[PDB]
Amino acid sequence: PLESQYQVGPLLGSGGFGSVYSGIRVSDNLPVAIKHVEKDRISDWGELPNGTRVPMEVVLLKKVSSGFSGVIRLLDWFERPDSFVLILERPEPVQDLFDFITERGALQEELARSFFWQVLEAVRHCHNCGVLHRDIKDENILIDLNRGELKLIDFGSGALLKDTVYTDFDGTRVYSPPEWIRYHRYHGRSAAVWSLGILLYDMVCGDIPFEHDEEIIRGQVFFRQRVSSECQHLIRWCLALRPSDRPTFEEIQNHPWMQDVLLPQETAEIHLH
Ligand SMILES: CC(C)Oc1cccc(/C=C2\SC(=O)NC2=O)c1N1CCC[C@@H](N)C1
Repeated sequence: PLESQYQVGPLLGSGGFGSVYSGIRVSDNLPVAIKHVEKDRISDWGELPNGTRVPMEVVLLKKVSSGFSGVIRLLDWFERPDSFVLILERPEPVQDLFDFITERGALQEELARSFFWQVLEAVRHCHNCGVLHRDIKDENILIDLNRGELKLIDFGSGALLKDTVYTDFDGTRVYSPPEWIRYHRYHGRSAAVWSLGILLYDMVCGDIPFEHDEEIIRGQVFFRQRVSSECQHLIRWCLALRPSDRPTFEEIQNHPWMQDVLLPQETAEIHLH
């Protein structure tokens, strides 16, 4: 069963997402993460191509599953009487972006550009697979320290991507857009761009731009750190109050600040050495 196949290690973290343990797949010693999600805390349920009733998180993970290293890979899953157990990949050595920024402070723009570009490629992969993450933030990004490769994780607040309005949200409030705060309505892509603006500001300033609902609604962006004019322009564009004024993923990737990105290996050599 699950217990024989995996050697359970220390608790890595717990919160809204459930409880996550470090682990090792007994067969080939592969490092894994073991995520426990309780059934009574699962609001969104879905169906696999075979028809089994599983949490939406499992449906979304299977849709994004591929060799592309920018998004976490679900290795296996198990149903228990009161919970679901997810076996996910675990890079080693690794650090999440929240811990990285906490430890190092505001990131050099060259590093932020490499990290932000990789997040953009990971989000485009989710969207191409028909998945909306809905919780893009530093805590949901892993840094593979040896490779300089980032991984988007935690599809627990996600949904199938649609072109109609979303009226439900259970991601991070401080990353949520002003249309959600004011109207309890948002469209997938433009809400994702807002959260990307919050994330980019967080990378280059070392903290998020808004704390309160009033601040999000006003959308006045103040730079507390020295940030280049092109980077400030890109951030302010992603953080446009009107969702239709926000750039598309293509416009973000074609922005002058996004040019000449380092390769992940060059990023590891210069900044993660
Ligand atoms: C030890 C490294 C830094 O952390 C991890 C490595 C591999 C997986 C996970 C977690 C995953 S994967 C997924 O889809 N959902 C998850 O909850 C993980 N987390 C531990 C709890 C805190 C979190 N921010 C990072």
